[PDB]
Amino acid sequence: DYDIFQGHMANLKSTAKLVKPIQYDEVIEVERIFADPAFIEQHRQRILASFKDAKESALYHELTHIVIKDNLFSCAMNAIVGYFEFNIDEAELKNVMEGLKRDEDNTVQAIAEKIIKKALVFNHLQKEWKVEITDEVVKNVISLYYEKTNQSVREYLDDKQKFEGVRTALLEERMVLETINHFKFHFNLTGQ
Repeated sequence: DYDIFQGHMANLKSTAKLVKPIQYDEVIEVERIFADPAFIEQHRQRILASFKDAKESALYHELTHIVIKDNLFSCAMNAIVGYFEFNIDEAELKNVMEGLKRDEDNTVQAIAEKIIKKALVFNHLQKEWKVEITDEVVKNVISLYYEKTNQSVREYLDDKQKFEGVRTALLEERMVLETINHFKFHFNLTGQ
């Protein structure tokens, strides 16, 4: 399960209720230290599509990170979803299956279902942990992208829609890092 909700659509008709308090002391068991090829490749093509001339040393670095975060984020999320009651809006689910249907079927609905749950949970902890991406951060982020790259990002600086779009993405990578920062992990290499 690759649990890592913005690519398409950035309050939702779906609701998430916290049934029990979360146990940040219960250690999370991590099942694997690696990822499958299909996944490393899908991301490698993503890094080459934005940094055509990206070197090797670079890829390993970024890719290595993608694996740990993914293995850790997924396992922490699988515990966190256990403290919530979810009411997934009938139509909202079909709209998510769309942005995913454009990029066999029950799999897509399982996926759409996980995108939504994640959303609701992140909405929740943002409160608890008090997390925010300021305009400063966003602006610097776009700038650094124009330096290492060279394409037009001007469109992102001055256009409320696009600019606020980058804030969302940044906010997602931060909740992930934040979720991971709040748990002790145990790696199941031999036993549990």
